[PDB]
Amino acid sequence: ALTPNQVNDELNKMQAFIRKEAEEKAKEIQLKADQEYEIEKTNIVRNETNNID
Amino acid sequence: RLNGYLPSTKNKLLTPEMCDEIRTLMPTRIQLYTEWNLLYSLEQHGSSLHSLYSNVAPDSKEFRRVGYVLVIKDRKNGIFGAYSNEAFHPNEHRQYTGNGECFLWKLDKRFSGYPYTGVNEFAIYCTSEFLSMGAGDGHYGLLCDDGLLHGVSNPCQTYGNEVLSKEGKKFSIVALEVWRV
Amino acid sequence: LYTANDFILISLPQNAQPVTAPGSKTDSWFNETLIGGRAFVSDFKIPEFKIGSLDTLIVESEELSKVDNQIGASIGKIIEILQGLNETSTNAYRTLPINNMPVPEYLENFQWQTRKFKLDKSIKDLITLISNESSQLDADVRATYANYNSAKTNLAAAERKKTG
Amino acid sequence: EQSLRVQLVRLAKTAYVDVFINWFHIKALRVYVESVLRYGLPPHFNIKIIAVPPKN
Repeated sequence: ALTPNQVNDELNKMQAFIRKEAEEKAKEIQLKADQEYEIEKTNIVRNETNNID
Repeated sequence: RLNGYLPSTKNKLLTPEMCDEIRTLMPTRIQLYTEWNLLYSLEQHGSSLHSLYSNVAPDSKEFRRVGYVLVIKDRKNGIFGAYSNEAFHPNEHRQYTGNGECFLWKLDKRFSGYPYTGVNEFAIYCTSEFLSMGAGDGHYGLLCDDGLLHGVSNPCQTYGNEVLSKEGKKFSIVALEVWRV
Repeated sequence: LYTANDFILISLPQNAQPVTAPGSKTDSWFNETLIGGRAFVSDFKIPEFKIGSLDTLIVESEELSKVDNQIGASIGKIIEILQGLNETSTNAYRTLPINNMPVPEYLENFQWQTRKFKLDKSIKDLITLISNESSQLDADVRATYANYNSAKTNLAAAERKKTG
Repeated sequence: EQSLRVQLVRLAKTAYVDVFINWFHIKALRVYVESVLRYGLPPHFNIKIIAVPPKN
């Protein structure tokens, strides 16, 4: 069991990469949600207020 | 136990009592050295957001432990603002650049505050079109236009703050000052 | 007699058992088979820091040792200034209660400061920023100490001009 | 000589707080990295502190 040790090390590493990128993506996209739908609501309420005026 | 200012012969500035009151709430090692600097203003630096960002150069080499204070007066003299530890400047959409120690406040002759909570880290954001504080469901906790004319404030999970502006949902700007410490 | 209060940081695997005392849990070794109960058992909570890269882990460890030496020397100078300038008693009370509570209770109840340091960052940027903050605090304290040295020398000169 | 003494007192105490915090943080990172190097894949380390006061 000489190669399995490094194989499992590379495992640990790649699971770490896929996880870390998954959570950073999740936060990225929830923050992007907040950003995008809030800016959209602001712009649409603005262009509705001007239209009603 | 005292603070100083550096304005230049303009109509409206900030009061020393207000700065003494606000000095209560911020990270230690910052309240100790007390010489506030007027980094930008609305009266004697125009009314352009780009001018604001250019004036506030993220020059943190001399002191990366520097507090940034934004004070804004709403339409009907309702003063409020927030405290930030990082200079404002447009960034890539990757992440909010902000330490989990900022806070908001509603000042008056009646101080209040809303320290950062660990629920999340939202809308500590900075871009060429707007500059808003904590947010979440519903619009941002604080917001200033590209043109510095209207603003929005609402409760958020990042701070659990109340509504700061006298005109809650949206309002207009009449004077803005920025301070560095 | 010097009533020292020092601390040793030890980490062991989950299946750590004493072969010298087989069948006895580690906790008991620290409770009854200890050196006599002089020490108190306390655990250190370590948040699951994300590993940057094992390839750079050796260089990371050596630079870690370097920065640890630097910060230790800086705190040594800090305590020297504190004791010498009558800021704290020389014989004892070298430490102070952080959060107005004793360091021995802090270390046992130690927790990672999530407010300032975020666990989402890699090892490299975290070590960079901690080294930067340590440098800034060291420079500020050294400058202030030099300023107070100048102040006391000014007072000494003022005394000298009075006499003679 | 009075004022600067008090200001130095205050800055020195806040430094002894924050620098010490960073010192323990650095040692925490040290123990974590050493355990990672010497041990295997999963973190299940029992990090304990034992204080031996008398000359031991």
